[PDB]
Amino acid sequence: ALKRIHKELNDLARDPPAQCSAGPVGDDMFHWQATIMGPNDSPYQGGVFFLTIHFPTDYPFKPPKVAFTTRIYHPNINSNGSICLDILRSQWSPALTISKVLLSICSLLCDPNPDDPLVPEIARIYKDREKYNRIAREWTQKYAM
Amino acid sequence: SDGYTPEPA
Amino acid sequence: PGTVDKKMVEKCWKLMDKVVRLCQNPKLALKNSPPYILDLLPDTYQHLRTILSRYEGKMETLGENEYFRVFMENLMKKTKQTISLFKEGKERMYEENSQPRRNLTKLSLIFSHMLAELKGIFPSGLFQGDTFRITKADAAEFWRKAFGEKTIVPWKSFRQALHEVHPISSGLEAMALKSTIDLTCNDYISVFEFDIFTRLFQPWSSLLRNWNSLAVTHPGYMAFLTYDEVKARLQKFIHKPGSYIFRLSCTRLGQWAIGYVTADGNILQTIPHNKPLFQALIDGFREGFYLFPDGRNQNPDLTGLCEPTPQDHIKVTQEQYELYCEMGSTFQLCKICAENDKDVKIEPCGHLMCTSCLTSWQESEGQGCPFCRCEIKGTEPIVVDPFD
Ligand SMILES: [Ca+2]
Ligand SMILES: [Zn+2]
Ligand SMILES: [Zn+2]
Repeated sequence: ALKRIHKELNDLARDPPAQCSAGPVGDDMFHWQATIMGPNDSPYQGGVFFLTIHFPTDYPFKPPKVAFTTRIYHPNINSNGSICLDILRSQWSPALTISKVLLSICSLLCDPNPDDPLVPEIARIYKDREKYNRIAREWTQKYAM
Repeated sequence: SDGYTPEPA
Repeated sequence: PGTVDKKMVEKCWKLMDKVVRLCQNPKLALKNSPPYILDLLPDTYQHLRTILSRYEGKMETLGENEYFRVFMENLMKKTKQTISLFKEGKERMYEENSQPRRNLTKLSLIFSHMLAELKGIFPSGLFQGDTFRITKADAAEFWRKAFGEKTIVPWKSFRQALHEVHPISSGLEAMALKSTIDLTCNDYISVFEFDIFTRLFQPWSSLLRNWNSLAVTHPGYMAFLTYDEVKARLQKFIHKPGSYIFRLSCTRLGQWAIGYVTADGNILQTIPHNKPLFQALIDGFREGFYLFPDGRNQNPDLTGLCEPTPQDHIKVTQEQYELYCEMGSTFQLCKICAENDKDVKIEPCGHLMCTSCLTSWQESEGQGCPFCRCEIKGTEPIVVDPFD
């Protein structure tokens, strides 16, 4: 629980993930801001996105609640910033670490799955590349930059 | 609800 | 046995199909709870289907697998036997009490057992029999040294082996052992059946003295009894709280299911969260829940097998230890909670953590081991000696 979140923040500093990072906001160990740099595989390249991470009292047995604070254009990301990654829901398991959730989101950022989207409009488009790349690229210019 | 119940204590 | 070809397999299909039809008779009115045959047989067919489609033109090497062969000859002898239980049963089939009906009930169970085994051996449809994980360390160790990677062995080969390790007193006690451990009633011991039995009868340390005491000399042990039959048998005792019996659980094979009559006159059944049977019995008794085995005033003393020889403490090798100084932690601590030392070992995977965490993950609806996600078929309580 509390100790686990403390081990995690500790393990995250020792060896961290590339293109991202995170840590507590203020004195509250259950709220973290996390940074995700735009992968080069992806259209968001050169962008900086921030997320909130809320650890429920059930954590590690329930997953953390992760959401994008910075606007993004994705078929798997809500305007609410809710993310559709599966290991955030059915596929979560207690030994998973925040670094893995972060990598998994970059992995999702460079390879979105439209067959299970969070945005019906961008699913249809994604599954016409030229228009989907173009707009993702632009939203990053307004919002990420 | 498979017919089994928690152990008596 | 003999080799298995598509032409044969289509025959098993018809035989299973007849049995289905014989069991859909409106006079029979089979109760729908497991084991329930109109579930078992079609699901077996289904899994048989999945298995076949996975071997394409490779049906060559599927028919030559010893386990598959023994299984088909046994599935064939078991339907033939059920179809013949109908011809010679006539109308005695529609009396819930008849000896013939009792034999159908025993067959339903054998079918559930066969299906559980099949799926233990061909989980995704592909033969996994050679890598099958025996749940108990010391039991797995016995099977490996004795039979290597074999999936299935003759009962004679099995008795000879086990005797060298766990002496069998007589011929009678061997028949009793056979009847107990051969769940598919085929005259072989699969690595799957071996697993069930040693799960049920742990600790491996004294395996027979355990099984002697929980089955051979115990009036509470009911063999090849259904959930419903356990309900029916306790009824006679519903006026006498404290009366219990226990059997194998058919839906979770390798687990015990204890039926009992409550102080208020209801019959409950419970499956002990992984723990050894004798302790659930000893505690149950001591706490007043399990008093009268099969309703008899006299209840056996199990404190004999109480403390087995303790599983040796785990000791950390310098090379392992030094890493956890680097990792900014200590080897013996639960990596789930980072709080308690690891007091528990998950089997078969091997992973260590604290019982407090394993419980919370299970109660949270979580599937399997929290690390590898593999199935949890066992738990061995343990204590670590830090390398310091
Ligand atoms: Ca057998
Ligand atoms: Zn723990
Ligand atoms: Zn594991």
